[PDB]
Amino acid sequence: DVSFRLSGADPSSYGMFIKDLRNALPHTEKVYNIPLLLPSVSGAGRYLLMHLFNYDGNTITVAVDVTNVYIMGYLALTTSYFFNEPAADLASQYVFRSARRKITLPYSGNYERLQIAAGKPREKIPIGLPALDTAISTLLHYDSTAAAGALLVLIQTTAEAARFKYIEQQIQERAYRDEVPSSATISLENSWSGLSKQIQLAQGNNGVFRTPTVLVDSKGNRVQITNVTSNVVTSNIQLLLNTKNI
Ligand SMILES: O=c1ccn([C@@H]2O[C@H](CO)[C@@H](O)[C@H]2O)c(=O)[nH]1
Ligand SMILES: *[C@@H]1O[C@H](CO)[C@@H](O)[C@H](O)[C@H]1NC(C)=O
Repeated sequence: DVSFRLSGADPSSYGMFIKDLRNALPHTEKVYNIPLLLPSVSGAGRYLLMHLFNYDGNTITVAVDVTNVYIMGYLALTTSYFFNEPAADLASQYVFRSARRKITLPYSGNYERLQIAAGKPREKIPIGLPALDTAISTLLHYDSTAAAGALLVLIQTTAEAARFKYIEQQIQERAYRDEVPSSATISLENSWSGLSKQIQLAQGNNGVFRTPTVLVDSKGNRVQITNVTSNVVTSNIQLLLNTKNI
């Protein structure tokens, strides 16, 4: 398992949690020195538990699929909550079975569906450590509309930060003050799958992507990533989704 406490949290302790989260995801190889997530894992070993504690020390446990860093559901108090989708239903056979009741959330876990449920795009939702503390608190008591917004914060502050060092740094910059994500952040989130794929197709193609990936950079400009020498590849991305899942 991995753990993070908001009480006394700072950029360093958050860094340590995102490092622990990355190190808990298994891989048998690296592609251009980046961990390649596994094609598949069966049984309960598919799911990592993240224990998150709000500032008052209340806790939820979040279940993460180690092959794609997808949040499947979470346990709050004695009740479990799972996204409305077959992968989460499968997760519910393995994790949080000791819960006294199981609620299926009235949406699947992907950004588009969560934004609909929440009534707003994530361009308009501040993120940071304070927002993460709020999110954890929200998820302690069922409210599906509020939970959708909280899950957008949770996904971005945990999974997406694990995937990209840039997003980890963004959250670190938002340790004591929330701010809406940069367009670069949004872009990286939306391109993880594409980048993961192109980095893998690059091996066998002399480090050149078969199809370029269009990103927004720190300054707000659209740039085209064409090969593995780009900083997105050499410094930023920390985990690759296996092309077997693309
Ligand atoms: O059950 C799900 C489905 C999607 N996602 C997130 O939403 C993104 C797709 O919109 C994925 O990359 C992942 O970060 C989850 O966390 N859980
Ligand atoms: C590869 O990417 C670099 C760095 O972004 C770029 O300047 C260069 O022209 C690209 N080369 C090829 C062969 O795609």
